[PDB]
Amino acid sequence: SQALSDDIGFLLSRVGGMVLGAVNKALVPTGLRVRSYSVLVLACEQAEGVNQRGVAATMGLDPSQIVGLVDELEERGLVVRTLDPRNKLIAATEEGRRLRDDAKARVDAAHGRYFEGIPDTVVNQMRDTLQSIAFPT
Amino acid sequence: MAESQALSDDIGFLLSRVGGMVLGAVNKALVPTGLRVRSYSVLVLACEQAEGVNQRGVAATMGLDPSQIVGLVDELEERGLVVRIAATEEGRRLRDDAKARVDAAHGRYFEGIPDTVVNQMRDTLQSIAFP
Ligand SMILES: [Mg+2]
Repeated sequence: SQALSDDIGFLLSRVGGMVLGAVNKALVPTGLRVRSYSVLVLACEQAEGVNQRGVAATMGLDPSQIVGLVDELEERGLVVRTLDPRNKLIAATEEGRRLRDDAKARVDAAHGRYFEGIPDTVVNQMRDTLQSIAFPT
Repeated sequence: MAESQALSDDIGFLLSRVGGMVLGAVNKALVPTGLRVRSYSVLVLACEQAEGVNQRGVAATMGLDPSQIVGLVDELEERGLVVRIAATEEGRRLRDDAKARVDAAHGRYFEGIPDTVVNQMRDTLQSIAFP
């Protein structure tokens, strides 16, 4: 194919932009954005919290960026910086967990606008293929 | 993937993460070509129709604005890749070259994933991007 609309990179970037735009708009009341929300989600995954290097790896962020994101979340008392008995941990507070729960509802609703109508198995397969790329290991 | 709480299942996150990785790779691949993903895109749109392509339709299909298009087509016309918006013999030769490079880049990410699976993802992305 010679058409632009068949360019898989073009399509990923176009659809990604649309979805993230809708998610950022939906997130407004939470004070969060896709990036800060993502960090909160990572921090909420385990009770002990997430390792800062783990966040970097997962999200492709520089240390300085992560620091900034975490600073923002900590200022709002959604996250606290903890130590691992020498790994730097970011643990969600109860409030952070409540906000994460609220935000997820909004994010899911936003995804729904674009994915409802597509068979779950088809969406699921897309998720799986993207996973094999975003998390090769 | 259903009621999952993992970021690794968040489809929006995955799209942007993979999209960003591919875009980065494709830009590197286009370096020798002198194009970027955005200029390349405009060249592609021009080569689509054997003769011609509008301007205001580009902003819509790229999700950008006329200003950026002007600059983009100017970059191309300045090299004689397009004539103000049709491609030149040259453009068409560069477009085919760039294509091989873009395809090689995509391959680094998608090789190993069965073609039917990748082809299907293209289909579903298309349905979303262009209903
Ligand atoms: Mg999976």
